[PDB]
Amino acid sequence: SDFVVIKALEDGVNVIGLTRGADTRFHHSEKLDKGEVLIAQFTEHTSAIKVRGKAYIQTRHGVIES
Amino acid sequence: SDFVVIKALEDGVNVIGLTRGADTRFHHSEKLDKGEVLIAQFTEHTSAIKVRGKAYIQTRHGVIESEGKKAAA
Amino acid sequence: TNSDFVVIKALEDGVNVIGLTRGADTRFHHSEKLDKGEVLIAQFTEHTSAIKVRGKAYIQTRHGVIESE
Amino acid sequence: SDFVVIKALEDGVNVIGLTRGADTRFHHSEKLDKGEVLIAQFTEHTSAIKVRGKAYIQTRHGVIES
Amino acid sequence: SDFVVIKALEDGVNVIGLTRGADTRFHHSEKLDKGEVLIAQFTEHTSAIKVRGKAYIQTRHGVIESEGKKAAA
Amino acid sequence: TNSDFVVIKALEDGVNVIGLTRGADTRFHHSEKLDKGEVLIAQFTEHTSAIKVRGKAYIQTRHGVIESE
Amino acid sequence: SDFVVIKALEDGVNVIGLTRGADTRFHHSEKLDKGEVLIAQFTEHTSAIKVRGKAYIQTRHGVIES
Amino acid sequence: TNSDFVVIKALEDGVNVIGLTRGADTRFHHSEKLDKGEVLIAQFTEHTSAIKVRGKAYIQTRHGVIESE
Amino acid sequence: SDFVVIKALEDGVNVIGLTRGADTRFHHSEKLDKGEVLIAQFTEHTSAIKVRGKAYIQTRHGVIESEGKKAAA
Amino acid sequence: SDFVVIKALEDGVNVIGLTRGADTRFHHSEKLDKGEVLIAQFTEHTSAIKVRGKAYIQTRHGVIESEGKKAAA
Amino acid sequence: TNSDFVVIKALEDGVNVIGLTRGADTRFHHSEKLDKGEVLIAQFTEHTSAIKVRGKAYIQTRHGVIESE
Amino acid sequence: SDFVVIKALEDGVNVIGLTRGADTRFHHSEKLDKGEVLIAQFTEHTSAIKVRGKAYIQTRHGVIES
Ligand SMILES: N[C@@H](Cc1c[nH]c2ccccc12)C(=O)O
Ligand SMILES: N[C@@H](Cc1c[nH]c2ccccc12)C(=O)O
Ligand SMILES: N[C@@H](Cc1c[nH]c2ccccc12)C(=O)O
Ligand SMILES: N[C@@H](Cc1c[nH]c2ccccc12)C(=O)O
Ligand SMILES: N[C@@H](Cc1c[nH]c2ccccc12)C(=O)O
Ligand SMILES: N[C@@H](Cc1c[nH]c2ccccc12)C(=O)O
Ligand SMILES: N[C@@H](Cc1c[nH]c2ccccc12)C(=O)O
Ligand SMILES: N[C@@H](Cc1c[nH]c2ccccc12)C(=O)O
Ligand SMILES: N[C@@H](Cc1c[nH]c2ccccc12)C(=O)O
Ligand SMILES: N[C@@H](Cc1c[nH]c2ccccc12)C(=O)O
Ligand SMILES: N[C@@H](Cc1c[nH]c2ccccc12)C(=O)O
Ligand SMILES: N[C@@H](Cc1c[nH]c2ccccc12)C(=O)O
Repeated sequence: SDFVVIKALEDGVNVIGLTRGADTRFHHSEKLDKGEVLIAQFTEHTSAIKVRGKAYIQTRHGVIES
Repeated sequence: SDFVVIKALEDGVNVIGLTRGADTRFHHSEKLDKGEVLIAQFTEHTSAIKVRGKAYIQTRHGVIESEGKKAAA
Repeated sequence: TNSDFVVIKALEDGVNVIGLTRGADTRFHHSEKLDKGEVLIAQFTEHTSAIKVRGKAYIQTRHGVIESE
Repeated sequence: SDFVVIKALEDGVNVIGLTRGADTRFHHSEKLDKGEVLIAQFTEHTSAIKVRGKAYIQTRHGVIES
Repeated sequence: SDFVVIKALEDGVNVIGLTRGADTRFHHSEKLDKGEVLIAQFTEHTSAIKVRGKAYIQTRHGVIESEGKKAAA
Repeated sequence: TNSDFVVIKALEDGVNVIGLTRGADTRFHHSEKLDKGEVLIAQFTEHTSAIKVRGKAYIQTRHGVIESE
Repeated sequence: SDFVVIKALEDGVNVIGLTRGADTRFHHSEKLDKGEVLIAQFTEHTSAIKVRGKAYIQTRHGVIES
Repeated sequence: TNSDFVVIKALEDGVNVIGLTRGADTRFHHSEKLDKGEVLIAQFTEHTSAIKVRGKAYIQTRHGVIESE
Repeated sequence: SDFVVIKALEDGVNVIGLTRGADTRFHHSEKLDKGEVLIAQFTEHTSAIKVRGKAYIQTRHGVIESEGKKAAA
Repeated sequence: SDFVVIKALEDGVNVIGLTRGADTRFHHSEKLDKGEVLIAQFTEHTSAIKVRGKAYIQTRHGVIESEGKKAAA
Repeated sequence: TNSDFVVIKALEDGVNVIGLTRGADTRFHHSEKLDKGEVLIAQFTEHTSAIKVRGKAYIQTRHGVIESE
Repeated sequence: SDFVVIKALEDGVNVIGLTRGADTRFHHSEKLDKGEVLIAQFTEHTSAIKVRGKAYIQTRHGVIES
């Protein structure tokens, strides 16, 4: 399955998983402090991922930094 | 399964999921504040995605950037 | 590549993106209005086998771009 | 499935679906006025598409404009 | 499933579908007037397609243009 | 790539495109006549496992071109 | 399935199908006269093809001419 | 491409590579400590659907490199 | 299913099919005279092919030409 | 099924297989002396591999060389 | 790519190409002798999971060439 | 399945197959003398291969020589 790479560029970045299915709510928020990296898949439970805070992000479509 | 990457370039960008099926309504609107990013898949429940507000958008087909670049890729 | 979609960015107000029914019959089942700079990323689906766009729009598909509309 | 992109370059372009199966007749004609775009799949019901009028057409094989 | 793109460059171009099976007959002839386009698939019923008349033709294998370009691609 | 086909353009009158039967036996089952500039796009099929072309023709297959015949 | 393209460069070229299975014998010989083309698949009945006479041959591996 | 993995090389002592549980709940199930120059090649699996790395590390995934950490 | 192309560059080139299974024997030797070509598949019965005699050989892995070119491809 | 190539550049390089499942322990450590090579797959039993010691490592994602090159590929 | 094979051209007399048995046990099951310029195109199979070549040979596999032996 | 190519660059190179499954032990060691080549698959019984001695090795990931 597809995955996303997120590197926090400041303290307190949040990577938030939104629930798969008819209903949509946040099911988990992972905090990242400056420099820390999360590599996260889309899954049975997660069909959208929201990133809050300054981050460098890689997906299959390329890079987004800031 | 395809996904879209959306970066908000203003506050209050709305990423709107429309229902898969005979009927089309929005089932969810996810708000993004400036600089926030949403990576959203098409799914059993969402077969079209509408973005309202200045956004930088990447899909498999390329990049669309409000008031900026539009490039096939 | 087991599902495809179209990207539509409105270049003026009042753009419409219209889904045509899959099957023996062909009728408009939904028209989605876009104002200037709004983006619709829409799949072909069990219910939609053709998409019509009216108004000035920038469109991306697997086949490339059609712009300045 | 394969799809075709058609942009009308004048008013009154017609995109016509021809029926799949042993019999061949037109089952639908979609009118396009100048500048309007139809993105149409091949389907269970449509195995050939005919375009009448001045159009810019994209398929997997490339572009045909005029 | 393969398809062919045919553009008529004169009136009365005939795109002829021949029957899939032990026997070969034409089951349909679709007439194109000049500048009209037919995008036709091979199918359960059509296993060969004959084009009579000046036409610009694209397939997976390339382009054939009456009195013009023939290019592999 | 789950089915293949051959493109044959006649460069003179009286070109023949001939299908040979699939199976233990091999016989001509159909000859299709092409006049100058006529095009045949023909698949390999349940019934046709070899194709013979006689006369001057431009031919395209997955393997490339054979022309000036 | 794979196929071979053979163009006869002189009269009397023979394209010969050899039988698939434990036994190997010629099951068919197609004669080609100068300029004629045979496009032949590997099949249930044919697992090797022999070309006799001057020919220009294309396969997935490239061209052999002479 | 029916399974993916991440390569993590520690650029300092005390790097941690942390697996997050697959499923409705998300919790750290294992933290693997790496000292300077140690390498972990770790798959996504039935039990691990997200990986967190803390500390200075060079990382390779299918999407490319993230370094100087 | 892979195949090999063999062109004989002398008379009496032997293309030898060896048996698929626990045991290895030649089950067939096809003789090629100079300039003849054999396009032979691996099959349920043939899991190795030996060529004896000057030959130009193409496979998926490249070209081997007796007293000439050897090239990966 | 992915595999990793590990070349030891000192004695006593340890290639450590960690267990596939809810629990993570090392089930095996294969020692390599300088210049020895291990080509190891991920498997039903091994879902992560740890390398301790100076090593030249190749995977699908590229090359990592202790005190040397790191290159995506 | 659902089956692979190796190409071996002997560059001297007495080259041997040796098949090693697939399964729990590993033993030579066949040695095929090649004289100078003879070519063997040999698959991996239900019975052969490793191939040993002794003597001077030019070899092609999916991974490239190994020559001047 | 994947395979490895090993060419011995000195006498007495050993190519060692390690067992697939929960247990890991050497199940076979093939000796190669200078210049000899082993082309070895990963299999039901072999999920890791160890090479001892000076060798030129090719895999899908490239070459390692020395
Ligand atoms: N338990 C979550 C873990 C996860 C994967 N990707 C995520 C993205 C954001 C938050 C959590 C996750 C799941 O399997 O779905
Ligand atoms: N619960 C929604 C989450 C979602 C995915 N993509 C979206 C796009 C827009 C809005 C919501 C979503 C679903 O699985 O479909
Ligand atoms: N309910 C519609 C939503 C949709 C998808 N693609 C569209 C294109 C145009 C209009 C509506 C749509 C469907 O699933 O088919
Ligand atoms: N109801 C038609 C819609 C359609 C798809 N492609 C077309 C091309 C032309 C006309 C109509 C169509 C169908 O599903 O087949
Ligand atoms: N009813 C025909 C339509 C068709 C498809 N391709 C064609 C080419 C030529 C003529 C007719 C056709 C069929 O499904 O086969
Ligand atoms: N009825 C023939 C039509 C055909 C396809 N390809 C051909 C090539 C040559 C002659 C006839 C054909 C068939 O289905 O097999
Ligand atoms: N009846 C033969 C036709 C054929 C295909 N390829 C050939 C090559 C040579 C001779 C005959 C053939 C078969 O289906 O196998
Ligand atoms: N009857 C043999 C024909 C054959 C195919 N490839 C070969 C190579 C060499 C000799 C014979 C063959 C078989 O099907 O296996
Ligand atoms: N009977 C052997 C033939 C063979 C194929 N590849 C080989 C390599 C070496 C020696 C023999 C072979 C087999 O099917 O396995
Ligand atoms: N037992 C864990 C091992 C593992 C794989 N990838 C990981 C990443 C981080 C931590 C542990 C792991 C699992 O199979 O899931
Ligand atoms: N009998 C062993 C043969 C083998 C394949 N690859 C190897 C690598 C090393 C040692 C032996 C082997 C097996 O099938 O697994
Ligand atoms: N018996 C182990 C062998 C193994 C494969 N890859 C490894 C990596 C490290 C240590 C051991 C291994 C297994 O099949 O999983």
